[PDB]
Parts: sequence; structure tokens; C-alpha cells
Amino acid sequence: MKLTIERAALLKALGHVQSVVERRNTIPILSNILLSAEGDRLSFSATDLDMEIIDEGFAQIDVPGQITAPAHTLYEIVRKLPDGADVSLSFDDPRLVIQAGRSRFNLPVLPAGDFPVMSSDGLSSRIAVDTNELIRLIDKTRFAISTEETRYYLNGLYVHTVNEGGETKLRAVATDGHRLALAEMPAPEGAVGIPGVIVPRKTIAEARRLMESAGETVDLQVSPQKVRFEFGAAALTSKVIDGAFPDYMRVIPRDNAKILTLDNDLFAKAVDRVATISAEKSRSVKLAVEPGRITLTVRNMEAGQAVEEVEVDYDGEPFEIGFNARYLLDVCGQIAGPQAEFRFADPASPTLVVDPVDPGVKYVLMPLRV
Amino acid sequence: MKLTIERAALLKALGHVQSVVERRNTIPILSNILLSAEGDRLSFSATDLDMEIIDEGFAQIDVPGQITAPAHTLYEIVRKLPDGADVSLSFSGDDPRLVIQAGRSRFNLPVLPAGDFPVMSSDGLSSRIAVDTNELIRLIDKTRFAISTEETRYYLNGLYVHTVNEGGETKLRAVATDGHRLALAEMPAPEGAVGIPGVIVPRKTIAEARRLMESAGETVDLQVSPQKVRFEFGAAALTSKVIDGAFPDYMRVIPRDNAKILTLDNDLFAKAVDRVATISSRSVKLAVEPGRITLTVRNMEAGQAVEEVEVDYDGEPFEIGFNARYLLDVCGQIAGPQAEFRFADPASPTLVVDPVDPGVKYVLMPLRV
Repeated sequence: MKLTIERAALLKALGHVQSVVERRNTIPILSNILLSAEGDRLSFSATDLDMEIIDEGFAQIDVPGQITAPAHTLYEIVRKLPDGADVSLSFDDPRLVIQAGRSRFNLPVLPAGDFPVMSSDGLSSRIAVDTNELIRLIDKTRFAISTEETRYYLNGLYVHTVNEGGETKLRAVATDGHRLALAEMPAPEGAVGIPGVIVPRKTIAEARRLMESAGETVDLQVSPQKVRFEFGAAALTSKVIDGAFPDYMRVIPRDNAKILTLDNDLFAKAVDRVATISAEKSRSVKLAVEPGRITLTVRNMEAGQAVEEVEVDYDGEPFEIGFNARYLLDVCGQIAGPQAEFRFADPASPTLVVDPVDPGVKYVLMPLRV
Repeated sequence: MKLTIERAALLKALGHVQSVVERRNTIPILSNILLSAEGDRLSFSATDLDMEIIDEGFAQIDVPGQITAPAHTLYEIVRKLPDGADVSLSFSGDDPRLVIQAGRSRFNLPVLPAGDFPVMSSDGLSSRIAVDTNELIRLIDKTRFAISTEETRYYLNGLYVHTVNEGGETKLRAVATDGHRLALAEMPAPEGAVGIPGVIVPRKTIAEARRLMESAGETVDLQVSPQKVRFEFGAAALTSKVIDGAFPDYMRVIPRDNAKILTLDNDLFAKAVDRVATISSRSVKLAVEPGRITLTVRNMEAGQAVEEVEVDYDGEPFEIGFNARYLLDVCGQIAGPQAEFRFADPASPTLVVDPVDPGVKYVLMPLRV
């Protein structure tokens, strides 16, 4: 292998793929990038076995070939090279030689034949999804995905279509067992009837990162075993979580009749204030709801109390309900306009939060005893 | 105790003092702020036993008195109160808790008695010495990176602040070393500094003083004794113990007669060191010859990095090793485009000087790569 490539091109590709590589990874080849030179392109692949990121850059290829080399180290070297440098990559020592200006690096390689192969058999045809739309699906819901390390059905984003309101919707649902987030859009042409898949948490994160540099649309492919996002030259192919996502429709309350509307910014500030008396990781807040008012109370585990009254629009029966303060603030953080609407049943039942300026989202909070 | 105080004033004081409080403490009272109300002022004190920060703000005092309350919690509450809120503090009720009320919010915080709060004595201090704030900032920022980060009460874990008579002119000087490298910065001694005993100011004290310098005025007042140092920043003050020990005779470590003198482009050199060090505890080899330094790094897993850097030198060739981070740290302090290095043999301390600041000196200790 022998080629020359512009620093900016090399850096752009390296930066895109190297994100998947775990810092704390133990199998040496999974710390590497597969470099594949052919024609007028250098291809770049990295993986953590669950997902693979690929990217391509233009290069002047004197001799085609394939090698693997340490990903973060290669990225860091190139980052530190002078602006505008042309970079020579040469594989008669067995190391990859990187030369630019008056710098020369020799990096140990591992054989390209030991690098894992992510198969894309079985995928649907490409479905073009508006990029901003996809970004909204993710940003409205991903906070509710569980951060646990397991391969449990809660540790990813359930992407599926539903036939509702005279329209098929492309819908994303996240839950960690404590709260739920739902966001949807009109189903793009070709998405209607995709199989429902649970996209892993890390895959969503990496896809969302790549979306920051994407064009007008992102191509999506789906099978029951895989998902693929294409962002022009870059692509992310991932396994999906094997199992049955819960019947979340059973959790999302339809009939909650105690409806309350409030000033979301003022309420969120009040919740945040009263929650300040606790330095504890988990902080519960009591909402004493009555006509015209919510009285918020937080207590810590060292005798401290905080109370705040917030005027709200409500004229039903009084009741008291508790929520994890962070989960409540997370919901208020998603609301796009000045009001939030809450729908309650009894203090033991799930609570619905709706956004009057976005009918395409739903949030569910599960109550607790403080 | 009963008073009202403007949120901005309360927040400014709380923000100044609460920084000293350790996130974890085994003694509960050390997590607290001492609030002392009298006249037209609320006084604020916090401590970690090594040092104390105090501050005062204007307040309307209905009933004077003293109490202690959790510091970070109080700070966070006030920070989240609405802009322009007047804040009521009441040791009121019959409830034993401090009551903080503002707008439609009410907090009750557990208190500990003011009589159990530690007392930092400032007996024996010199008179106040006014130091230009930017000058003090320079003394610190030029040297503090070289203070050891160890938890011990060893003479290396702080900044040696002292005066020297050099060439018949008295300088206020700061020296830091961690045993691997050294930093020195100095200024003309402000009026009153001439007789100060040399003191070793603890690393955390320097950090906290330097933080308060960010919001200070044109000058900072310094006071010194062999047991204590005090920095005054208007209404706020930081009083600290000093490290009890004999700072080394660092003049013996700072080479005077190193004859192999080399000048280079500091930015280009630093970028090159940073490049080659990428593959690496991390040592770099400098192969010095007329016109050039060849930089080499190897790791313990077959990786090699080499870069040639043009330099101004016409002496004998030699090879010398440094910790790459320590070298980059020095290049980070150099104020203009060139750095000057003075070498003796590969086993000897190396001097780095800044052509646009004669008031600093850096020493690097070589190593075998």
C-alpha cells in the first residue's frame, strides 16, 4: 500500500470512524482502523463488533492494498500535523509509515484478514429520511433510554411504524423502566411497514454524531437483525437488540382526566430550585395539586426541606403525587413552547405530559412515594 | 439572627467562600459556612482547617447573630433564586433550622452552632503589603504548574514565596519544584516586602488565591509570618497555614554556567514535541547538533516517531532525554516566539530562559529515555 492524502481529508475520515473504538478495549485488532486503498479512494472501517463505521476519502493511490493500524493514535498524529500538509502512507519495515513535512511515524500493523466483517445481507432498500426529522426523533427520546451495560430490550431506541390518525407514522420509543419518551413523524416513502427494531444506545449516539455533518437526508436500511444509516461517504451498520420491545401502548395512558396546564419554564425553575436541597443522585419531589396551584416539596436525607408554590391552570380534585425530580426536569427540557400539559389519573398511575406545540411527542412519568 | 440581603450580594459572597469547602468531609461542621450578622453587614467564613476564606456583604440586619449552615447547598439554592430576589434569612420559628425565603420559595437548612466552628488565628502577621494584582497573577501562573500534586505536607507541595537581594535590587520571587523540574518567577519587590520571611504557600492555597484574583481589583494585600499567609481582596480574605519546612537551596539546582546555548522557534518546537510524543512516563530524545534537533520517541509496543527541527546552535553534538510533558509545560510558559536553552552535559540540569521575560527561569532535569 502506498498513497498520498490531504491532511484535512484524512482527518475528516479518521474523525468520523474512530469514535466507535472503545478506550478500554482489550482485543488489539478492535483498536485498529482497516485502511483499504484502491482507485482514487482510501476507505476506513472501525468496529466494536456491535456496529461498524465506514468512511471514504479521496487519495492519490500509487499502490493499492489493505492494512490495519491503531485508530486513536493515527487520528492524534494526523490532528497534530501542520494545516495543509500532504500525508504519505506507506506499507520495507513491517510498520505503516506516515510521513508529512519533516515528521515520520512507524506504527505497528495487524493483518487485514483478522479484521471483523460486518455483513449487510438481508437489509431493506434504502429509505431516504429527512435529516432534521431524524435528529428530532432522536433528540426528543434518547434521554429516556437506559444507560445500563446489559443487552436488555430497554437499552435501545425502538424504531417502528404505526398506522394512526389517517397516516402511517415513523415512531421512536425509549424507556428505562422509570419513564418513557415517544416521538413520531409522517412515515417517509418506503418506511411504511419496516420491521420494528431496537437500535442500541451506542448506535443511536454514533448515528446522531454523524448526523451533525450529514446532508439533507440520511438513508436508512432495516432488517430484523441489522440497521444501516448512510450519510454520504460515511455509513454506520449495526446489530439490533434481539427481543420483544414491551407493549408500551399499555403504559401510555389514554384516559387520564385530571388535566392541568402550566408555564413550563417557571415550573421547571421551581422544580430545579426545590431539588437543590439534596446533593443525592436520586431526588424525589412531591407535587401537592389543587385548584390553581401546585405546591412543590423536596426533602433530603439530612433534615433539609424546600417548598415552592407555582400557579397552574387546574380545577379538579386535589391530590398529591411524587416524581423523580430529574425525570420531571428531563421532560420539561423537551417541551418546545411556553406551556406544558399534564394529564393525571390517580397518584399510583402513569402520568402523560403533552407538548401543545408538538402533537408528535408524548412523555410518560411514573409516580413514586417520596 | 434575622436579615434581608440582595441575591446578587449574597451570591457574590457565597461564591467567594464556598470554594474552600471539600466535597467530602468527615467532620460535619467543616462542610458549613459561618454566617455572622451585625450592623449593616453579613460576614461569611469557610475553612478546610488549612485555610479560611472570609467575605462580607451589605445586608439589612433586624437581629444580629451567628450560625453555621451547609455551604455548597446554600450556594446552590441562592444561585437558583430568581434574578433580583431579596433573600430573607431567619433563624426563626421555634424550628432549629435556618429559614431562607425569597419570592415564593422557602428552604429550611439544618444548622450547627457557631461556637464549634474553627478559629483561624492571624496573630503575628506583617503589615499589609500592596501587590499589583496582575503582577501576583504572573508570579503564580508562571510557576504553579511545577508544584507537586502530592497530598503530603512536604516542602515541594507548595510555592516558595520569598525575597532576594539580587544585584542590590530586592525582588519578590516565587519558586516551585516537584523534584523533576523547576519554575522561577520574580518581580521588583513591592514596598513593604523587603523583610518578609520566606514561606511555602500550600498548593491548594495558591489555587484558591489565584481563583479570588480572577474577581479582585487593581491590587491584592499580602501579609506574611513564619506560620501564616494572608491575601486580602477588598472585602474577601484568604488566611492560610504555610508548610513548615526548609525549602531546598534551589540556587544550587539552577545552572549558572551551562555553555551549550541554543535558541529555537518555541511554537514550532512545541508542536514537534507534541507530535512525536503522540506514540508514548513519556520520554523524548533530543539529538542536538549544529543547526538541528532530531526528536525521537519510541513506545514499548514497536511504535516510533521522529521529527527534525531547525535550531540556532553551533556547539558539540549531544543527546539528551526529557519527559515530554515537562518540556511542553515549559514551552507553554514562554511568552514570545523564541526559547533559549542552556545545556551542560546530558546528565545535568538544563536551563530554559525566555528572551522577552528575564524575570523567569525554568529548569528541566534530564532522564535516560
